[PDB]
Amino acid sequence: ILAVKKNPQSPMYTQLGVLTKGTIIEVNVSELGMVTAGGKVVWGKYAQVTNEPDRDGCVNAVLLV
Amino acid sequence: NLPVTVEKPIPVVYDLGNLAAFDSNVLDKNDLDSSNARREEKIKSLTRDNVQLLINQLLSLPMKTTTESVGGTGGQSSVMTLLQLPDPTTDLPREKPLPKAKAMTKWEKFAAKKGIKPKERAGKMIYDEASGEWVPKWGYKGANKKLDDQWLVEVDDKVKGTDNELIDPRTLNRAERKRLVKKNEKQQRRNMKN
Amino acid sequence: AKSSAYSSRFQTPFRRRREGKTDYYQRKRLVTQHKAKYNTPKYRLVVRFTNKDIICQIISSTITGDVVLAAAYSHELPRYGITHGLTNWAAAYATGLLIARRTLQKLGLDEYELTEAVEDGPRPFKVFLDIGLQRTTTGARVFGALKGASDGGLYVPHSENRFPGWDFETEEIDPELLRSYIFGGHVSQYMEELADDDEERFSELFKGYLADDIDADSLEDIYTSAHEAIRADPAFKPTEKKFTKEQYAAESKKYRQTKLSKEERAARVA
Amino acid sequence: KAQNPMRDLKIEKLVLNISVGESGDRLTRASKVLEQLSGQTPVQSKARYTVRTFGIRRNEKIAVHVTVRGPKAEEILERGLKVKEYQLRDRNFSATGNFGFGIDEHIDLGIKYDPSIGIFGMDFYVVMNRPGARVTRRKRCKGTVGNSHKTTKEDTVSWFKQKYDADVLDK
Amino acid sequence: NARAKRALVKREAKLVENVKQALFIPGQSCNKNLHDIMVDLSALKKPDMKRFNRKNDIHPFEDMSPLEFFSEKNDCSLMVLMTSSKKRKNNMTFIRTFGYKIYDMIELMVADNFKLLSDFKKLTFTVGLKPMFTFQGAAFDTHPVYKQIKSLFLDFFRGESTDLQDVAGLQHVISMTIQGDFQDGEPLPNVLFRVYKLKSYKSDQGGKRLPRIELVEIGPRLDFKIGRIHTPSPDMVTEAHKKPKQLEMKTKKNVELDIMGDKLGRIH
Amino acid sequence: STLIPPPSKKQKKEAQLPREVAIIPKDLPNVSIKFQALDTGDNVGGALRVPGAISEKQLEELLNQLNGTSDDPVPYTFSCTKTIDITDNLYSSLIKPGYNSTEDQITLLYTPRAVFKVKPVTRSSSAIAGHGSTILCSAFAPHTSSRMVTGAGDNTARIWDCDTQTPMHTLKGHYNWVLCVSWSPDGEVIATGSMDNTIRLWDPKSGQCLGDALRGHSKWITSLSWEPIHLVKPGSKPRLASSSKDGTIKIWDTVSRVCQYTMSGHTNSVSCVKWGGQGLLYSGSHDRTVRVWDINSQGRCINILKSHAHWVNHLSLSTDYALRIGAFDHTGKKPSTPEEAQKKALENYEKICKKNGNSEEMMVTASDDYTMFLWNPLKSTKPIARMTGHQKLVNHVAFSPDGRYIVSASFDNSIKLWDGRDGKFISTFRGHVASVYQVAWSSDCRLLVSCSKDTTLKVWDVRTRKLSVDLPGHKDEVYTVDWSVDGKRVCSGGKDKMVRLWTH
RNA sequence: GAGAACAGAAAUCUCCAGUAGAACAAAAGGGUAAAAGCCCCCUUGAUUUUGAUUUUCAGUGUGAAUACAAACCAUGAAAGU
RNA sequence: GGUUGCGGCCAUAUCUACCAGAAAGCACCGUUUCCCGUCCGAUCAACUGUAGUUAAGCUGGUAAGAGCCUGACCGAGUAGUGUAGUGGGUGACCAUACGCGAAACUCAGGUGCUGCAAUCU
Repeated sequence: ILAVKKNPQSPMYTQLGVLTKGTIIEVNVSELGMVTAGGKVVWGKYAQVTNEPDRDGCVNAVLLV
Repeated sequence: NLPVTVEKPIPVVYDLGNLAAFDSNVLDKNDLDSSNARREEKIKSLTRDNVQLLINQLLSLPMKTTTESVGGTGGQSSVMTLLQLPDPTTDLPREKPLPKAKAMTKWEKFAAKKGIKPKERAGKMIYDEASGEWVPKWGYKGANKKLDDQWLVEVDDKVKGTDNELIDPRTLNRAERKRLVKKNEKQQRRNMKN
Repeated sequence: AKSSAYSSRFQTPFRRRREGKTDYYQRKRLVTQHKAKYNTPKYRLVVRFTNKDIICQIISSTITGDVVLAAAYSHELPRYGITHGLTNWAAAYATGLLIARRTLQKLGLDEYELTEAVEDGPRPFKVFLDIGLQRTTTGARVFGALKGASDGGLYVPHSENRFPGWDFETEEIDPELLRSYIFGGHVSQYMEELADDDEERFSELFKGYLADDIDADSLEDIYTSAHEAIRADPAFKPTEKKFTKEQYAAESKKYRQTKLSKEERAARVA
Repeated sequence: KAQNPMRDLKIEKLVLNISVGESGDRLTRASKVLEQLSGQTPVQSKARYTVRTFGIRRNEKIAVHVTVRGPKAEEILERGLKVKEYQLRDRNFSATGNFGFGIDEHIDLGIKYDPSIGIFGMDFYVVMNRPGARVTRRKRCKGTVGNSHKTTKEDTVSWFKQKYDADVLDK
Repeated sequence: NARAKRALVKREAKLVENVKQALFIPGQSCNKNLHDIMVDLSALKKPDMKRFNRKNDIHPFEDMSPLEFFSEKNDCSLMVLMTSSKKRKNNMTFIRTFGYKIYDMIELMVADNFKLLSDFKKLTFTVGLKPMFTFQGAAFDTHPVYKQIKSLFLDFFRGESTDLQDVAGLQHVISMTIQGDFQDGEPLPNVLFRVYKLKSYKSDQGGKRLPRIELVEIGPRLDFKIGRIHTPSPDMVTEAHKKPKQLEMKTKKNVELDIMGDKLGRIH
Repeated sequence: STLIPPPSKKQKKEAQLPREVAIIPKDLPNVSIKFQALDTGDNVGGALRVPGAISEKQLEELLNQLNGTSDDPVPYTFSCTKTIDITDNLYSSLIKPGYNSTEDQITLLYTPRAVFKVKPVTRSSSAIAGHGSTILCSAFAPHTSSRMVTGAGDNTARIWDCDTQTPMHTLKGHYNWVLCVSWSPDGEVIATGSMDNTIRLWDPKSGQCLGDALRGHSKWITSLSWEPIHLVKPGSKPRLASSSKDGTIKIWDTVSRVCQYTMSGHTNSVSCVKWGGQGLLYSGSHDRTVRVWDINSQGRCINILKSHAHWVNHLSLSTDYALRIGAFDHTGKKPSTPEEAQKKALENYEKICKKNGNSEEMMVTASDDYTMFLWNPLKSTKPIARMTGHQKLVNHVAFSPDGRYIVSASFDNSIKLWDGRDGKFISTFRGHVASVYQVAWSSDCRLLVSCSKDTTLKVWDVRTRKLSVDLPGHKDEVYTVDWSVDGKRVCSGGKDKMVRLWTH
């Protein structure tokens, strides 16, 4: 995890870094091997948390493409 | 195969940022006077020596190479090798003074006193709950102007007892909006005068 | 009745704007404007069409007037084997190919500058297309010359939405139609349709094809052999000038009007 | 000079203009009659100012016109001449070799009348030029026409007399 | 209106300045020699150059207001007034302005033994590439007047600065040389302004990485006699030479940035 | 975008300090050198003293004189032993860092190089459409760079004109994906092996199918090989070898359009078959073995090489470039007669096979056990060497056209460069961020092109062992890449259904 | 200025002359004419997001604003803007 | 020397009425299947240079034409403007030495020079 971009509950929870369902996070995508049209290597993108880590003990997210 | 190494009693100093070379050696006016036939050759030879030394320094500079192909942003392609010029040494006057800082406004001083941190400005879209749409909160097709196009408005009971009872509530809201905007402009003008 | 106030206040344009053939708003951006600040020199591939000739020149702007690096004209096409249709799309393509191959041979890129002291191998030659006051339309002979230069080997930055066969809806090209246009498929199709439909039109237009006994099925072959000949020997042979310069000058001044002296003018006045 | 075949006067264009004033169903009918008279889609006109007397507002539709070039212009011109029985004034010809006239009813030209269409008139205008007139219209090296080569009123009258053999009334 | 605001922002001050623009103004007395020399100098300056055509009754050493007016209108910080007189024949006045007010002025006269750009009839450099400079003479580094001349001409023909240079764009050198050394209390020697185009050859002694350079004169060749001087005030000098310091990282003791980009601190 | 750190104030000050010029001293004394060949190690001239400011070309002229070929020089390169190449002059290359004193002798090893020079490809010449499904395979014509053949998943092959970057012929005989394409080494016929277990031959000039398809394989064609021109007797055409998933190698006579042999030793899918220049065929299969068959002995298995612990994915021979090129060259001249074609092909093959005493043909095998094995099957059946270091499977392996280097492309996003004689590791090329599918050499062996899963091509310089130019432009994964014989064009193709032609 | 039915001093169409005498912002002592004016096509992203860099707000300072830059983004055949 | 493509200086080049233009080039000029755009193949786009023409385009020359430009040892170092030696003078004001310094008017004149490439009876 690189950063917490937007916790939909509140910007206060965003700045506290709360990871709940629907939170937008920044993830390191280096091992996926993505290249832009200009030849740059992508190593950071956004994802949305899709579960409740307080209930299942882990963070699940879907990449935003 | 003439040499490329130039001998000088006083070393030439260089400003490789501006591509300039300065030599402060003894110049004899007998060979540079207008009465001499070799003045042009003399000037050309000394300029040639100074330019040769300058070129030697420029080719001794470190070089930047890239691997990106043509057709992208940047202007340097893989086959090209550029020189890295140092910052210019010679100090020259600017054409205008530096931008002085804007003085702190009344609002900014009030925020500093009362501990108001500046807002995030995430975006200009808001969710209108009575519909299912994300609409701009201001501007062109902004949500601040929906009352003007609202089909039906209930007249507030406080408007009774006044002469403003008969006027359109949409017109009253537009007048209030313009009054607020002009007040904001007046406050900006006051901060400008201060 | 133009008044003397008008004659005094008149502010003439440039000479090239007065005889309108040059776009200065375009030329300033072609010459003085740079993408980066590296002082990289720029070259223009100027492409021009008369009623009977296609002209391609490679020019660099200088402070004393711009200088031609290499030029090619379509009256050299009979040397490479094209005797008809010197102003069509295929001729423009052949001229672009010829100027590219000639330039590559002159610069020695394909079989002591200060750049040779820093770099190991030479750069590709980059030119920018100059079209002048011509319309940018989908399927134009200027872009045919552009395609020919690009295939010949000059790096000319371009997109492909003006080539013939570009579908306006789906942003894609039709390469088979592009090849047919390169080899004059539209001309040959017109010729065959003329022969089928209007015999008098077929006799009048494409009269040279019959006079030289050229089939409609040999256009592709003669264009192919022309391209092969161009790639083989792109060097420029001057036309053998039958007369000499002083003879040309003397016979020209024989018809050119002579000035009359000031005393003679006073005589004719008096 | 005059015997050169490039000094013959030809038809530049025939422009038919119908100015109705008020936009609406009558304007649509005028577009229909122009379109079926010419075989081409006509073009409407925009307002240039606003006058209360004319009942014309800003940015409205007032007129339509059709430009016809070539043998179709010759055909419509000769049908108009047959309706006008081959008599034009001296005053109709303008000083730059161009001339026009008004047709009050379109029925006489031969087009069948219909109940819903109504009755419409039009302004015929004809432009004449000698060969080489495209110089002022081409994009590159737009240049002026010659002093001897420019069309004149006497020349278009003489060409009319040679072509249609119709007298030109002074009065 | 948006284009107007863009022009205003272009005109306003900034931390990293644009290329200085130069305005060439004919005076009340003008000559064809002045026109040709101005054309050559504008071709050397271009495309950061603008030229007037009508005559203006301007005297720099009597009044400054019309010059400041033209500078503020044209957003030009460099001015070149061409004038003629019996006392000042072919007199070119170089003006540098700071904040639309007169920073400094030098007044030179061109001697008769000058040749234009069209005299030499040789191939010249491509339009709009920054030149090299050479300054021959110790007075350029010591004397106030030649310091002013050197700074003015560097500022005038420097053009856009860069940290990367394409080697193919190195063509021409501007040389300012002093016509012989001098001492105190004497007439000031004239400054010679020459333009050369570079040619390079294999040297066979410095390897393939160091070539032999040769020069070919382009023109114009000019001989400037230093007529008149108008120096700036010391406070104006400090104001004009203030650096921003907003853009550079501040120097902090015992704090370094290594090659990998990690901020490190050293203890003792 | 993440950026490199800016220079500090001290670094800017040291940059402003005036630069030193790397100059050659004029009183630099003469230095003793000993010439020695890289392949043979023959000391020529003994210890001779040369001026310390000697240049590469003057040293090369001296060497040509001492070997006696002053009329006909061949350009060489020089190395010193850490192996350091002599770039500009001996003083700058060796003396200037001071690693060896002048009084000490220097053993200079000379290696012959290619006379012609290939420019790196730097830009996409064109993006050509026409295929309706994913492009699977591509090859250039051996005689010219103007003709390219590409097989895709829309059951078709395509012959492209590279001159105008336009399609020329569409070949629509097959019923399934065209898995492999190959051009005849005399440049006359195109063989396409398909997913429907069929091999079809095509005339390229007319774009036509020669008769009917060759049948006999029960599984899809995996690889094709041609009989070498120098082995083919004049007046006759080469035979075609084909491999398939069913584990057999079938040999086809195209003159009579029949099948002569079906070698059948393997037990699993045959990955590849290569027809060598000494009358042998080398077959690699998923049964972890490499089989050496002799065509002169009625198609019998001579050898079984067993050293891989997993599937063999690819193999490459030292003479593969010469065998594929036949009698043609980097100039692409067409011989007058089949006799002269056979003799020139024989000489071109011999210039790489027979050297350093005796003729050898090294083979390299790239496997799923993350390794490669280097063999010399004519002399020994045990492996000459084992190359390890890759972290994932070695998908592609290629010998350099002169047979001095081996390049291995792996699924660990890396390429590795090895010695082609003894198989010792030299360098690692990094820069692909996804698995590298395959690789290709230039004709002069200085440049290498690789295609990846990361939708990019990359051109590498071998002598500096560093990335030369990265080429993006493909929208999707790239499966096949090739470099022309004359070195003028590079073709690539993959999932974007677009054939990309790249030039200098 | 010549003409063209209703239609005259002002409704619509055509030709010629037309240094801008029209319309844009500004107050030039030289702003803009194959435009900076009029119409058309494409873009609704313009409050993007990265930064060991400038300035400021602590108890939430690897956060947010702010300055500057870069990667991008829009458009165009392209130079480029 | 004419002409064509690309330019510098942007009226000595501009505006108006005349005649000349051998050849080449330029242009007018013929067609509307194809790429393409309009009310209209007029402009633009494409094809043939095949039917013709130097009438226009373009170049040159002509005019006590308009306009415009350049040299002056021409005004002149003049008008005009600032210091000043205690220069007189209780007074509006004036010669003087050092600087800075025009234009009107007059004579002599003119109505394009040119860089790069290609072609030319």
